[PDB]
Amino acid sequence: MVYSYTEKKRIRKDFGKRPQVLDVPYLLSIQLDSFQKFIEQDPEGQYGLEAAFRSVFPIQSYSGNSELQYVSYRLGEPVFDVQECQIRGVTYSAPLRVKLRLVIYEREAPEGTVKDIKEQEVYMGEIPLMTDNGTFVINGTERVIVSQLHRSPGVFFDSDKGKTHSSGKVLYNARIIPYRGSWLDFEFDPKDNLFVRIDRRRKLPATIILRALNYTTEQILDLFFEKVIFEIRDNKLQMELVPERLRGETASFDIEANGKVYVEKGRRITARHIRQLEKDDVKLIEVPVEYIAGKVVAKDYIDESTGELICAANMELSLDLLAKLSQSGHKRIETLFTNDLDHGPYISETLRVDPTNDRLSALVEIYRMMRPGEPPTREAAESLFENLFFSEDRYDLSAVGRMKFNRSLLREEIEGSGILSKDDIIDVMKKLIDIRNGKGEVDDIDHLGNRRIRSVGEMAENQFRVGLVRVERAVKERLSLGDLDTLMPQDMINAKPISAAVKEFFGSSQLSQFMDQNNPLSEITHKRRISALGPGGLTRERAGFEVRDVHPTHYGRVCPIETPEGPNIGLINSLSVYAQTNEYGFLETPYRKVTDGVVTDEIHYLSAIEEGNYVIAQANSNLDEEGHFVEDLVTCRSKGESSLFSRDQVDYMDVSTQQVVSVGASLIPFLEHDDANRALMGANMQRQAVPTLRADKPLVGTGMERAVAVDSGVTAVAKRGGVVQYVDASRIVIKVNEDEMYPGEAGIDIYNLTKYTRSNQNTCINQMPCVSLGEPVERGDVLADGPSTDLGELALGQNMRVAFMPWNGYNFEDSILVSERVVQEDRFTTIHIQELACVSRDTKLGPEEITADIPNVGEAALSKLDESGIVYIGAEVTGGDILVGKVTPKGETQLTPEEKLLRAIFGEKASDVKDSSLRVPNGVSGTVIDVQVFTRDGVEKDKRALEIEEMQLKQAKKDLSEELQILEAGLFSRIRAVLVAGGVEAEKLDKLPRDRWLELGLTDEEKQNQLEQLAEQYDELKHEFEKKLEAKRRKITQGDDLAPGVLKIVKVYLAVKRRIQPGDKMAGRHGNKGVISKINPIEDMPYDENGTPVDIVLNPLGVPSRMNIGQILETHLGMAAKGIGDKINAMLKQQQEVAKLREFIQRAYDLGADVRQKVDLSTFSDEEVMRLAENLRKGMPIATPVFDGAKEAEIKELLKLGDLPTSGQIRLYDGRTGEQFERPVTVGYMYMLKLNHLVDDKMHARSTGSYSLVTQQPLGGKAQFGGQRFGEMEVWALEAYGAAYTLQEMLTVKSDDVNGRTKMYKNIVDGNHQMEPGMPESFNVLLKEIRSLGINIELED
Amino acid sequence: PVYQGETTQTLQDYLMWQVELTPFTDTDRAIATSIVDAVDDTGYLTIQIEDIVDSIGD
Amino acid sequence: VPLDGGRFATSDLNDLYRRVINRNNRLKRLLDLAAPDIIVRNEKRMLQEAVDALLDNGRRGRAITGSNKRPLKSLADMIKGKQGRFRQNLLGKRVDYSGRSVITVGPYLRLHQCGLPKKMALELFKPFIYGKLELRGLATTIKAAKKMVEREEAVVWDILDEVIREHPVLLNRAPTLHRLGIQAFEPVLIEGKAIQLHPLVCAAYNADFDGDQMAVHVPLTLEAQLEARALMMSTNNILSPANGEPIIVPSQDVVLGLYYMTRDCVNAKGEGMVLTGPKEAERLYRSGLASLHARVKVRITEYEKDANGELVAKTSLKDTTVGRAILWMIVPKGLPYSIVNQALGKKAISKMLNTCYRILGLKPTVIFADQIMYTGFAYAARSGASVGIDDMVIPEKKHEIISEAEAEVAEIQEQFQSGLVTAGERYNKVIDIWAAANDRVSKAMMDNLQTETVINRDGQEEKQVSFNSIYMMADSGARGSAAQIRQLAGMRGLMAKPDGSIIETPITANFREGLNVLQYFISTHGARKGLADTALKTANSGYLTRRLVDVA
Amino acid sequence: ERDGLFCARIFGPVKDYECLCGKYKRLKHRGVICEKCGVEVTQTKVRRER
Repeated sequence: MVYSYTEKKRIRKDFGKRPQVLDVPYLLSIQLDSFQKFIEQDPEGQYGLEAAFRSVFPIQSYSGNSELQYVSYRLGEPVFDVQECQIRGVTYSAPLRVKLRLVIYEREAPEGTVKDIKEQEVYMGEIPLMTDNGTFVINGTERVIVSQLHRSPGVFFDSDKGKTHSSGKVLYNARIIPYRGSWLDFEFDPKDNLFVRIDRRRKLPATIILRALNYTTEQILDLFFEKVIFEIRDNKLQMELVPERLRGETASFDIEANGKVYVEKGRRITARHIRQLEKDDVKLIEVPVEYIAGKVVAKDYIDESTGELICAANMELSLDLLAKLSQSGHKRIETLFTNDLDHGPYISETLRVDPTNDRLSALVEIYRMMRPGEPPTREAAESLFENLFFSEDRYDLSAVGRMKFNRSLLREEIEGSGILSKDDIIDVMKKLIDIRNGKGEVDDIDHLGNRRIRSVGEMAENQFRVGLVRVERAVKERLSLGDLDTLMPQDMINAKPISAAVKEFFGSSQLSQFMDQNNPLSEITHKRRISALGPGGLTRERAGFEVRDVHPTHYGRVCPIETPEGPNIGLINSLSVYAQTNEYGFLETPYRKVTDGVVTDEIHYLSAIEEGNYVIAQANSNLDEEGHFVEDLVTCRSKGESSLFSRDQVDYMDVSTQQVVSVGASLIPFLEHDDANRALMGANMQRQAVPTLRADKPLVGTGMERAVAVDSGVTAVAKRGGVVQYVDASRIVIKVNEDEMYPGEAGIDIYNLTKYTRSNQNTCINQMPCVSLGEPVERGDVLADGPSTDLGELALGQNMRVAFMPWNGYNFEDSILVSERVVQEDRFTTIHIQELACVSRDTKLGPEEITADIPNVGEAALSKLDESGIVYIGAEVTGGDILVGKVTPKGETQLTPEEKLLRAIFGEKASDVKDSSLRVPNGVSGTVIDVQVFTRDGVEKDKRALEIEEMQLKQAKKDLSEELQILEAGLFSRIRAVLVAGGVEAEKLDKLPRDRWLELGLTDEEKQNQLEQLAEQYDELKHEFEKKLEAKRRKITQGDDLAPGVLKIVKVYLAVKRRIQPGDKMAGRHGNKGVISKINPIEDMPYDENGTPVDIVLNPLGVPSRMNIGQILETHLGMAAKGIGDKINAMLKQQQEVAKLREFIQRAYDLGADVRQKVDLSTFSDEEVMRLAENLRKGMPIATPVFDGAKEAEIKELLKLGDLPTSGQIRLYDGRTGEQFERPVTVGYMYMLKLNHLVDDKMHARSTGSYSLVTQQPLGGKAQFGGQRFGEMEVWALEAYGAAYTLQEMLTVKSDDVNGRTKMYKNIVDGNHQMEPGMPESFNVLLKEIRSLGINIELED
Repeated sequence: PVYQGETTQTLQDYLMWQVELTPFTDTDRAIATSIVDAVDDTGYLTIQIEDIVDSIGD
Repeated sequence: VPLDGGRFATSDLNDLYRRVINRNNRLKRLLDLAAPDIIVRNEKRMLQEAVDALLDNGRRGRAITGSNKRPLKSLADMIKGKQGRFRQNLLGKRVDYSGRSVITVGPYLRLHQCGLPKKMALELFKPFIYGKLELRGLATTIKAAKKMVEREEAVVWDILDEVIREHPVLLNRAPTLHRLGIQAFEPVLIEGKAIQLHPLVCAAYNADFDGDQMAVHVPLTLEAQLEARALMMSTNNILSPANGEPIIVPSQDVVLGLYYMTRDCVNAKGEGMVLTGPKEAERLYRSGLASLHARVKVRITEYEKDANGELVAKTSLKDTTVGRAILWMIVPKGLPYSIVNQALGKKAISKMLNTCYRILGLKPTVIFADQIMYTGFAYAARSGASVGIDDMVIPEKKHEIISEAEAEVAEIQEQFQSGLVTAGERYNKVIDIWAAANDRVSKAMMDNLQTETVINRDGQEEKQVSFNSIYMMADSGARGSAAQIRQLAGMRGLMAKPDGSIIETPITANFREGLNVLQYFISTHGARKGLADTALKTANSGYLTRRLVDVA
Repeated sequence: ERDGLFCARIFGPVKDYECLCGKYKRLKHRGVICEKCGVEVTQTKVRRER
């Protein structure tokens, strides 16, 4: 039945034509699921922090009899919590301490240890801990490190079709990229020449790398080429014949198979003769002599008597050699096949181009080629070649490369070494040659099986390993020099490089960026994005075009909808709602198991490759009562191409209809009724939904809005939900029941709300409570509602009554007409808490003290300041006024009489300081919420900090008091329960506890003992609380750690408030965007017989050109919901009976097909029905799935239910003339979302400001006063007009010329309106820059 | 790079700025700069008035 | 590069300088001590390399910085490339009088006006207001005028209105391919923070009213104002400089209004009667006649220019409708009556304005254009066109056509499995069959979305043109086309998205019903390809324009 | 610093009409070279033209 009593207030009418089997996951366990293994203690050193130590920590000195052993590590407790780290401005990290061991061995004795120093733990830097949901705290901010998509390490075979020489050929190449080390490639030439290009170097020669591995010429010839048979005795030339290999088009002559000739000379080839020759036993048959000239020798042969160098390897045989190989005695000279069809001579064709033939002369050529400046000395030629990609310390693949290597070569074993071997390259080249010949298929680049996502879990590990391998060198160099000496373990292990690397990775990187706090959806979308940019993958952003495209394997692993429309389109992707990371790093997707025609409730997570082997059905297929199919031929996918199959060949089936949809694109109603472009742009604009004052519920509904809101990590939940006792605007206490609590605790939980706290985009983060007083709350229920939330669900915008009609050309193309009743009703009003801050910057001449009595300033302007010089919180600071007075101590002079006289005249002003306070930026206004102040510990100041100090302390004082308060009662209660029938009265003990009157003859036995026992406990508690808060005080007044010069800062938080205006840009979920055009009064708006004028007017010209029937359906559903809500409101206002209301609600809920059941009067106690009806009296919310929403018939039925025209259109009147429109116009309440780009945040103009020192040009960006670049596209427009004079006045006079702009200003102020060209400064700068070289240039006459 | 060293005013250029706007003749403008350039930034002028007459060269 | 104060962090331009300086100093100091030949040779080689890298660090230099591996800025890279001195000395420098405000719409303006916010003013025409206050005596000095402007009193707004009375201004948009991207306008003060814009000139700037940032430049000198008034003024360039055709032609809303106000019916309210001609407007605001009343006789005065361009009047009592009769008053005298007695689509008013500019002149053409825009906005507001779920209807024979097509595909695949048809032949035959089915569905859609509105009469059936909003906004030419409407009722088609490969089974759904997940997923590839192509073609077009302009 | 980059005695002075020395710090002396430090007191604008 129904549950979640908190959600049971406003029940959403979901349709759900398809049932649900798999519950929606946490939807935000990717960053935290991968970062957890980085700190969790693993039983074996496989992954995480153990894999960073067990890998390269046990380093050994250079024969110094020293060893470094690792026992275990531990992470200390953080100094501050998540709250204080963002307030103060310090990072949130935990200290790392590890116990090491220094094993020293005595010389001249094997395995002889004298002592060990494994009794001290060393601290190696602080690792940045992770917050409750995926986020991190760095320098008071909140950053996110997006996971990066990388091709899995392994062997890849590219094609490069029609891009070699424009001749129509292809060069099948091969590449092998490891996880850490150097690369290796095998390129192919149109002239059948192989390359050994390494690390994108020059084109290397033929396969000499195999010759450098002790493999001689004959070994490679026997390996890559096979010798079938050869025999010659007394000029017989008899050889065995194989039908599969020795074939071709025709035969020259002399073809007899044991007597009777099967294939005559000069006859066509027949398969029947080949079959008859293969069936019958055929021995070695005679062959002509002309075939000897064509075939090439395989191995090296020499004469028996003479041992000269005749008959070398890789040399075609000739007739002149025949005699000289006939008398030598070589009867068996093995040869090659040399078949252009299958077994090509490509290997032999490249061996003849090798400059060297011996391994020694071969291994020295690659050394001078990889390194430009290096002489062959027989010293590094072997070591560098062995340490390049054959050493463990310089080459590794983390077993992922090994798995992909074993999988691409049809190997069964999955375990191997990180380094490469000879047989590995042998098999790689063999498969490459086979693919070139036509054995095998070309691998796919953009296939997801080859791609994998890397989160912080396997990136912070790499960063820590890189930071530790640097200190490893210092440890090695220190253990060698001065080893025989007793020292501390922390002798040379300084965690400077490790800390620097961790800081460079987390703080400022290419993947670590500020999160989008515009809305709860923005952050949950940004945490689930996937990018291909960063330190790896492709080369740059201008990489290719076929990579940034959708693939058939992108069905249920990424989102093809959510993607930007900028220069990085396609590269950015979004994870699906059911996507999940694999153990190796791949992407998996769930599917139900379908056996013997029935569907089993069990699910399996298939990967990208495994999905290609089975047959996967669709979620939109009908299902019988017994799990059977209605239609025999169901649409299913087999190998990418979907088609109809029988009910017996189906293997798997999808889970839901939103499996191909992400977390943000699933919040679009009627997605299938929208174009792929409009839905895309609507989901993109949905990320930037700016919140408002009161979030309005999405009456239309799209699905798991409650789930998205509760998983976005923006609201507060109630863990161990019991009973609520005290509610407040910033504090909520909850008394947990006896069942859901453990002993040793008071049994209360406290939640401190977050009220008006800044975000990464100056968006206020406010929270609101939900329970009033003494309401039972279950576990996991939402207690507090944050920004853009309403009763636990997500609400990005507001419901608004729209009407698609032209209105005096104000909605001409895409402008949205807005009534005046929308500004009056405080709708779409946003708060903006921007906050600047003035430093101290203590000099060396004096300490500029922030005072409250500066010079050159009236008393009226200093009437807003404090006694210590700091703007009172609550003041309505506007324009440009003093915010934080601060005078810099200027170096005072000496005697100079005038000063002496002047000084006496006034005092403490003349020759004292140089006024320079904060001053609110020219263009900022609004009340100042609160001011924070950080001071360097040890400085005798704390003027206004004391006030703040008390406040903070006070809050904590009561915070831990309540818990203790309750404890006290129990103690007395126990004493009062122990004093029962012990000669004690009621009022006597009530008047004053006093430890039960010091056990005044309660029982004269255990009574006193109990009392004593209780006394101790009571006293213990007192001391406990004392020290409990004792530490708290210390931390609060522990001081702040700033920089060097800075003395004491004081950040002030301003707080504006904007209503809407004709320059604001709003949009919807469907993609229909636009700016306002006019704010017309209420009366001008259209209306009808009843009234209620529309608030928003839209343009219907977009619907035909842009397929957005989804918004029409949304409008109709909103109209029906509002009609039902108005009927309910009327029934509540007429004070009707509860039975009629309950019947009406049940009838409005139970309408539709057998898709969902919901009935009242079975769980509600006649009191929750009125509560439910009060929450939706302004309209009840609906819910329609992504690809399983309501149908037109159901919408028309819901419209007819609400006592209104079934069509949806209605005859509207005119609010200006007063007549009626002949054509009916569609009305309803749709959902609108406010955007971030406004007009009061970008509009700026100027005429004269400050210009740069270079070429004397103004600024371009939004500085105090900046201009706009006048590009070439603008002057090209002017040259075709005749604006030569305008161009002349815009190029020099008002841009570059220094005296020119001043003279122009003078002439305009005087009223002359003339121009003097002169000469710009940019040309002079150019001449000065050209004269800096050996080039002469000067102006002549 | 960063050769955008924004410039400023402060009673030397600002003082000179006003000079142009007002109607001062060639002989007067010339003289104006002499006295507007002897104005110490701290507060008042440096040299005496008679100095200024001698540094006109008349 | 003045930093916080701790380290200056110079612009890495004097670093090469100090390197060369100290290298030459140590070389000259070593030369005086008679060093060995090898040492002095290596030192002079290092000096040569340092001097060669100082001029340019892009030839065997590979210079790095102290912070990261960034190339050191030489004296040759700051004079070339995209960012450099030759792109800061040419038209690449920022200019004052910026603008930068969101563009909105305005139906009360004319062809040579623009809504300028009062807040954007008082900062642009600042030296002008200063001079005005100085001449009016209300400003004794310059500091006084500056103080009065800073306080923003009542008098400075009147002074600004007086100054900006007849001072031309010019507008510019960031993407400006053709010369029409920069025009001039007469600024008009409007309360607000957004810049209004004429609906007809919008097509000139190629905007869609999703307002981006704009630019507003102010001519200071007299000759610049003269050039902006005589050459850059919008009332001077009406035709396109590429083909000599008018571009100020009305847009969707005006087209829709003019098409709705010009439409004949069968049995209207009070048809048949004879009208004077200027009386049709009276019965429009009352109930004695409909705008769509056909078979109505009303005389009109047609002026011709036969005798040496002299206006000769002629009356013939032509039969027309109430709407066309009312529109005729807007039509000037120098035009015949056979230009408005029609359907009046998009091309109709275009060629009407073309003929008007050809015959009657520029000023009367501009007058006719603004009046046409006014009356089109008015009739489009009075009409009340809306799009609903009932405004589109799926053909009833569509399911039968789909069943026949799938039966034909089944027969084709059966013949293929029998061994008579190969793979490629069967594939092409299935493609052709699906194309024929799509064509037949598209043809049957027009049977219901066109001339399918029967009205009761003496014959009970007349089969006049339909009055569906989807069809009236399409056929007129306002917005959309028949191919886009086809996807609304019929089938989308084959949609060969992946690498152009056609799929055997095409999408048989429409944007009104509920599409399948797989069909939407397949269709998504085409949009991803299209968006990428549109994002990529812009750079190529810009490079082509740059090269062509630089060459010619 | 003396005889270096941005130094005195070349590239114009660091101020309007005064050398780094500290004499002739006014318009009274315009085209004379100070004996203490040989820095011209011509103008500050001349620094970008030397």
